[PDB]
This record gives sequence, C-alpha cells and structure tokens, in this order.
Amino acid sequence: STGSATTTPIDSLDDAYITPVQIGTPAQTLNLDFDTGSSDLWVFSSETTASEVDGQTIYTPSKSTTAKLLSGATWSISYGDGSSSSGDVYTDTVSVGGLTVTGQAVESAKKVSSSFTEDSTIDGLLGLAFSTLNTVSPTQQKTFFDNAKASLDSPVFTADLGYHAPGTYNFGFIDTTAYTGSITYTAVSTKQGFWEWTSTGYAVGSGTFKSTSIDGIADTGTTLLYLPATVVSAYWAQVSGAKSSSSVGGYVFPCSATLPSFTFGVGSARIVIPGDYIDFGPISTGSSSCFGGIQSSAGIGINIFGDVALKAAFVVFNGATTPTLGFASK
Repeated sequence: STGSATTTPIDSLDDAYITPVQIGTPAQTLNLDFDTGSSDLWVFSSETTASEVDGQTIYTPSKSTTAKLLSGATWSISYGDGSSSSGDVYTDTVSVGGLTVTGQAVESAKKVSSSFTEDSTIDGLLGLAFSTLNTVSPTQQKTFFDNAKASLDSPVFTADLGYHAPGTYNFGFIDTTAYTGSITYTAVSTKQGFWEWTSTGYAVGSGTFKSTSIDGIADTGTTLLYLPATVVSAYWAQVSGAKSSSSVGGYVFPCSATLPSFTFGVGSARIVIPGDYIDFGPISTGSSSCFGGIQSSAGIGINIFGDVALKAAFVVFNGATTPTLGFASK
C-alpha cells in the first residue's frame, strides 16, 4: 500500500503545515500537524475542555462506529516550545492520503495549553518520530507510520514541504519526479527517539564550506533551524544590521537587508537554503525589525533541522530495520 497527502502552510510565514486526516466511521476529517519530532497522534475532541476550544474541528468518538475506548489509557505531553496537552485514548480507523490503519491510537485531548487553543488552524498533531517517545500509559502506543509499515510497499515516508506553498507527505514510496539529482542517505541514531543525524558542515552564502559535525534532529514540527551559537553567529555576521535581541528572543535584522543563503552538509552532498527562506517577517505588525529563521540551539539541548531547513529538500524518512535519512535538492 501507499498514501499521498498534500500538506499546506497554516499562514503566510510557513509557521507550520497541516495535512487532512480521516478519523473514524463515517470519516471525520481533521487537519493535523505532522510532527517528525514527536510520537503521539492527538486531537481536539468532544472531550476537550470547552473553554480551551476556539475554532478547531473536533473528533467525536461517540459518532464513530469503529471507535473503541482504550480502557485505562492516558497520555500527557509537553513540547519544546512549552506547550502541552493531555487526555485519554481511543482506537479508531485513521487514513492519510488513501492509506488506512485500523486500530490506531487516537489520543483525545481533555486539556490543551493556550498555544494550541489560540491556533484555530491546527486540530491536533500526528507524530512521526519513533514510537519509543509515545506518551500513552500504561501501554505505549505505536505511531501511524509504525502501524502502517508492514503494509507499505517500502517502509518509508517522505516530506516535501513547500516554501510559501503546499507540499506533500508520501507513505510507502519515493516519488522520483519530486527531486533533482540523487538522494544522499545518512545514518540515524534512534537512541533519543528522534530522527537524529549528523550534518557534515555548513557554508554561509558564497563562503567556503566549513567541515564540522553537527548532530541534530529532522523535525517537521519545528518552524525554524536551530544550530550551535558559533554557526548562527557566523551566519548573522553576514547580514547588515543583524543582532541578537534578548527582548525579542533571538536574532533580528532590518527588513531592508539581503539575507545570504545557508548551506548544510549531508555526507558529501549539500542542501542550500535560499536567503528568502530565513525571513520570518516583522517581529510585530508594522515593525522594521524582522525575525530570523536561523536561531541558536543553546539551551535547547539539541540542534533542530526544522521546516526552514527541511523545506529546502526532499527528505526521506527510511524506517527500515536500520533507519536512515535521505536528502535531495529539489
């Protein structure tokens, strides 16, 4: 089997992407944030505290003939941005782009933090990291991808995120028309439950490539590119007027400045992030200070190749017995 679904930016900055997902019988379609940095499929639901729901589409398990309470199961998750949610669990039929999993754990939110309530465009998350990070207790549950894997033509999914445009998540096959050149594969460590890999270095603009190992995670659920302070400083030093602002919470730059590209290494291959991808617009409406798309990972504890980086590539998440990551230009 295979599946193919279009993913669409939630706003003009590509802050996140939503992908339609069919849950239950008859289908209830919710727009979920596919997140390769976490491993829970959770939804706004008929059980979510009413004051915490503001415009989202909800899953109502009582209206699904295939929903079954996963008796005794609870879940509770906190994300790197300080957001959180928690609740109980149903199993139900879940389909993504024509690919169907029966008996998928659908984690129904009883509570969500303010960041989720305030984002009317995101109806939940669909985790695509390794199932060892799943928060369901007492019985940890498998991700959609893990459940689908055995039925897939090939045990892979791909992320092809657009810059200010829709893209595609495919399951079970690699679309050879979706990228240019070849796919370079690189080793993954699953020790922390993430798609964790080591970039071979970086370049700023037309500068010379610096060979240096940068361990990080491929995370579709993080907007920006978070790298060591040394790397980030080297980048912003090439932007006229750029500075790190403690009041704003990162590097900002005058909207009049031109941004250089940023290249990252995948083995001997190179992915070029165009300068425009690094512009996240005014810090506040009408401001001449623009927020940068490359920021320091210092104090996160891990480097994160988020959407800024991933959307510059066609990315293969290879879930074979020995998992790997592939990157191609496009």
